[PDB]
Amino acid sequence: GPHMSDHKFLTQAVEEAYKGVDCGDGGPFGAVIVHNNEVVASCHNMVLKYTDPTAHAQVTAIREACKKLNKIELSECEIYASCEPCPMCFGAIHLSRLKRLVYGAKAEAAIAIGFDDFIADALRGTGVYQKSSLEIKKADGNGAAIAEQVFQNTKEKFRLY
Amino acid sequence: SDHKFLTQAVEEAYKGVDCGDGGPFGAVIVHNNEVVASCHNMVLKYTDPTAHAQVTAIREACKKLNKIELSECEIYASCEPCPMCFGAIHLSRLKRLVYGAKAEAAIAIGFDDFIADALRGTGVYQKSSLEIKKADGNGAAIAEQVFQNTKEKFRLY
Ligand SMILES: Nc1nc2c(ncn2[C@@H]2O[C@H](CO)[C@@H](O)[C@H]2O)c(=O)[nH]1
Ligand SMILES: Nc1nc2c(ncn2[C@@H]2O[C@H](CO)[C@@H](O)[C@H]2O)c(=O)[nH]1
Ligand SMILES: [Zn+2]
Ligand SMILES: [Zn+2]
Repeated sequence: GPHMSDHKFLTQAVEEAYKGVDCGDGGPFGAVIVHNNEVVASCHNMVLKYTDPTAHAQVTAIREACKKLNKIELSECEIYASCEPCPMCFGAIHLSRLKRLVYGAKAEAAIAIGFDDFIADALRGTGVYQKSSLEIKKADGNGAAIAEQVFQNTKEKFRLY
Repeated sequence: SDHKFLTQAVEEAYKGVDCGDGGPFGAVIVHNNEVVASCHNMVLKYTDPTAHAQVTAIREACKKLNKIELSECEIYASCEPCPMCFGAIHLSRLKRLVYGAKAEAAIAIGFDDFIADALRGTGVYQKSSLEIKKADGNGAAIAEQVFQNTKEKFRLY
């Protein structure tokens, strides 16, 4: 059920992170968008491949899912992010109308290997103007440990962008 | 020079509304008074809810200059950038933002109450360093007028 599906899709997002950093497409971040347990898009960060600083894993997955589904609203879909989404990605998640976000690692795990200290107030509940009502789940247990370890494991395979 | 490029971003907003590409928003990225990108919202054309004017402009500028950072460049936005767009402006390292209309002008004709704390100075976890100018006088009047003039010329998203 939900738990098994959640763990499977977060694991897919983590594997995308490893795949993308391995082939030089971008940093170690993956995202999977699912429609009633059917995968619509499975993507990783493409900033280096695309020369596009907006091509984070989550944005790339939204772009792909919307193109595939022929609609700009992903209201029947959920997104699994290997790492907590940044302010841009969390904004994109809002604009796409995704109904639920599950993420694996806290942003601090990426910041620990040198990524920008760039965290979404609306995800953490700390804004004045931007407020979220999106359903948000932070992974726990085995899936969370596997997600957090990505950054220490991939430190030397890529250069920070 | 600020009025010229703000006015070009507003012209883009009108053109994109007129051809059905997206909503009434445009953005212009410049390097030392040379236009590097001139775009409008492409959400409807591209079937892409991330294709706001500012994101589109960033993608096109990064392609034109063949690099992922625009630290020598400034962005002119016909309307206050949203949390997504202002985050993209942060990631692209643009050094200055000039924007025409406050978000309230767009909210007034039906867009989401969807405002970037970091732009307004109320971020906790997100703190901006880039220089931000809200237009005044004629530039503000032109930019606010977009929303009254385009009111029912496009589909909301
Ligand atoms: N979750 C995620 N974070 C990214 C990505 N690319 C860069 N980062 C950075 O990693 C940190 C944690 O999200 C922030 O500085 C992000 O901007 C991406 O594709 N996905
Ligand atoms: N500045 C700007 N706002 C947009 C655009 N598309 C939709 N909006 C919405 O307009 C409001 C003010 O930025 C927010 O709800 C935005 O999400 C765009 O392309 N540019
Ligand atoms: Zn991001
Ligand atoms: Zn925007």
